[PDB]
Amino acid sequence: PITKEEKQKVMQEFARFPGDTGSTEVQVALLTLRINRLSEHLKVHKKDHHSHRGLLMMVGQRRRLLRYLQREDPERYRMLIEKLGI
RNA sequence: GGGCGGCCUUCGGGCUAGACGGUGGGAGAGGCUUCGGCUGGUCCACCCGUGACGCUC
Ligand SMILES: [K+]
Ligand SMILES: [Mg+2]
Ligand SMILES: [Mg+2]
Ligand SMILES: [Mg+2]
Ligand SMILES: [Mg+2]
Ligand SMILES: [Mg+2]
Ligand SMILES: [Mg+2]
Ligand SMILES: [Mg+2]
Ligand SMILES: [Mg+2]
Ligand SMILES: [Mg+2]
Ligand code: NA
Ligand code: NA
Repeated sequence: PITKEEKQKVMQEFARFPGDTGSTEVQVALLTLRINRLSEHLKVHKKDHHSHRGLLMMVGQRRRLLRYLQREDPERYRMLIEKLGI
């Protein structure tokens, strides 16, 4: 579920400025937030499988944004890859 | 890795129409499950955010 007391909390942390909600960093962060939030899920329910499909999709998406931000803005890439760790 | 890709530009750099994110909706014979839930995807809107971040073996 996550909720604002989570999804907004992350954004308010990775935002590049007071209203940022879609800046690659924010996009990656909250992307890494539900990736875990579901890695954990899959454990309790090892028979789900179907949900793993997205685990894979989310993971790919996260790596494609990161690669993008690694070309256009190296500095910011190391920054972001921290507070989360790649 | 490969192949093919938006607009403008005096090539320095701009920009949003794509994609993604935020928010708010919808449809559903998804899946797992102490049956109490946990969860994947999917389609819309806006005229919010990033700014081609894409599509393809
Ligand atoms: K499915
Ligand atoms: Mg696809
Ligand atoms: Mg440029
Ligand atoms: Mg999506
Ligand atoms: Mg709803
Ligand atoms: Mg049900
Ligand atoms: Mg759900
Ligand atoms: Mg917009
Ligand atoms: Mg730029
Ligand atoms: Mg291009
Ligand atoms: Na223009
Ligand atoms: Na193409």
